[PDB]
Amino acid sequence: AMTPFFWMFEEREKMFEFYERVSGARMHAAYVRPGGVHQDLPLGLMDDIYEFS
Amino acid sequence: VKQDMPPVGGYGPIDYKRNLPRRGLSGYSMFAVGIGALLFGYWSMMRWNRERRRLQIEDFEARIALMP
Repeated sequence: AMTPFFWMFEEREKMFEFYERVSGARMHAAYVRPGGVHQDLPLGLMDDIYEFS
Repeated sequence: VKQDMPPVGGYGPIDYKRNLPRRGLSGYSMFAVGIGALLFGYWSMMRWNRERRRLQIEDFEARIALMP
């Protein structure tokens, strides 16, 4: 089943772009301090998440 | 002033229904299509084989007349 792997990984490439815009890291974004989330989202992210949804 | 990211007056819906059209063609009709094309091929093949039998009889006449 070669191809749906790559379809859904293109969607996951959008999701790693979202992680990048949130923190900066591709995958291993720490970003969650004990004591709540640190350094909140830049203005212009929730509409992108709406589009992805 | 505050410049967070809330939804702008709320957001629209996103469906979660399994879209499968089950098309279809009412497969007994597909049997009718297949048997119809099958019988069409049989009738045309039948006609062409019998005319080639006629012309092969002409080739038999060629070898009969040419021989002595």
